[PDB]
Amino acid sequence: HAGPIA
Amino acid sequence: VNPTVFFDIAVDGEPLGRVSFELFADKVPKTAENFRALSTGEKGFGYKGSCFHRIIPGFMCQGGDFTRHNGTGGKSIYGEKFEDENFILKHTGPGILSMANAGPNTNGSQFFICTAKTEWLDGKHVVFGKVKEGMNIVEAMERFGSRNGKTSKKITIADCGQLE
Repeated sequence: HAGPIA
Repeated sequence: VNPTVFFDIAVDGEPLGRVSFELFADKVPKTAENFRALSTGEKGFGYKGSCFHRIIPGFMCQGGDFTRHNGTGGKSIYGEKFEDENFILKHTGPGILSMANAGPNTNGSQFFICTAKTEWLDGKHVVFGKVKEGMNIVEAMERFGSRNGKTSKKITIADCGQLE
């Protein structure tokens, strides 16, 4: 579920 | 004194170029060390062979998922995940290497290379490094990641390691 949004 | 590691990028098996990074150990050690330690693959697991499952043009390139390769897995050298060492360094522009977490204190092995200035991630993601050489290599990886992020072609970390 790891990750950055725009 | 600051560690230099690198990624040999391949687009569908065919090599593209090398991209080196500078790990800011002088500010964020545990985060810095974990990426160096995982870039060399000294524990028995790491970046060699893993791909960039998520590339969003003008934003960033996300990889580091050597277990589930779909943005779910990957782990640190400290076991599962780890704490948010600090938030001193900011996403000042393209080349910035930062940790791709799932909320606070959830740093594992996933990271992203910024392909533009992303200040809205400041305070939410631990910046720990920056592309030293080969920023034109990440620029090319670009056309191979869609709006939603799904790559058109498989961008893979053919070879990686520590140079200094």
